[PDB]
Amino acid sequence: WKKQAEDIKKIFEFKETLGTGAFSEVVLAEEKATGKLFAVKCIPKKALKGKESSIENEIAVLRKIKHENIVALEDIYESPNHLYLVMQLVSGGELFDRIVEKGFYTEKDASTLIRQVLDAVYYLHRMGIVHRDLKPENLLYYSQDEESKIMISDFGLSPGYVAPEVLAQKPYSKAVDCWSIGVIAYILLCGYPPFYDENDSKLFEQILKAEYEFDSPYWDDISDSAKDFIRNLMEKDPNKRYTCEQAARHPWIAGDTALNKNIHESVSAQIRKNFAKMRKLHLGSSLD
Ligand SMILES: NC(=O)c1cnc(N2CCC[C@H](N)C2)nc1Nc1cccc(C(F)(F)F)c1
Repeated sequence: WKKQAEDIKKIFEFKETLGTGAFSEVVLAEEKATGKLFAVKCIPKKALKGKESSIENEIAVLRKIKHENIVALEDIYESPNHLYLVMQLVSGGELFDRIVEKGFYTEKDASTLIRQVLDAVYYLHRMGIVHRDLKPENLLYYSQDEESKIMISDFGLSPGYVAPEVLAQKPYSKAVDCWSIGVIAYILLCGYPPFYDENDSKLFEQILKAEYEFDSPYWDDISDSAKDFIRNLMEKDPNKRYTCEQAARHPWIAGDTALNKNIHESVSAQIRKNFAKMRKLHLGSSLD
């Protein structure tokens, strides 16, 4: 390792808050010496009182990992009261915004997104890292290009997306990441979270018992292969739950069972209900 700074503000100009959690905040910051922009995760040291050593081991591994679909941890700074994770800035745009504005959106688009997420988390699991906070807001596009890759853009060093065994207060595993990927896939195909209720206590019971359905009519035009894929990831028993490597082989990801039907109308309509907000000329540039 951690670089030392008496005043982190001598190194970075903090410009814009990007997200605030219970124990950290990510801020868009400019390296004063270079003008380069980064996403700096600011962590108060008091929040890490229970197990500083495990966080130190995790960040040390994160510094060495490198993956297409994972933000790079470029540096670690330390002040008397804070830890600063200097992350690569992903400015391509948010996942749900992109889908709403698309106009044409299919299972193949959703499968392409999940395929990248599966590969990134599989790699993380191979390196001994459990992400623990996989959710749509942590997925950002690398660039504005329509074919841009998606990127896991934040880390969960510390209820709708969390696995039942976590709610049961059972010990975490890599399997909790796989459950979360299944929840992301569910939302990508219908636009609403699999578990909801006005009463928080009844919502807890529904997640704990894994009570969800592929509700009509929203799922009527979704392929059976996609539902089978989600079922194996959103499996209550972690002993029976798909691994990332298993899910990557499923025909919905690795094969051709993902449909090309335009589901944008229903999916974007549900997203708005649940989440608050190259041109080529024929025989000219088309011949590339
Ligand atoms: N790795 C990152 O670049 C990055 C990390 N964390 C975050 N969040 C915000 C979403 C929630 C998450 N737990 C922390 N958002 C990032 N970036 C981001 C977000 C919005 C807008 C822009 C900007 F390009 F317009 F500036 C960048």
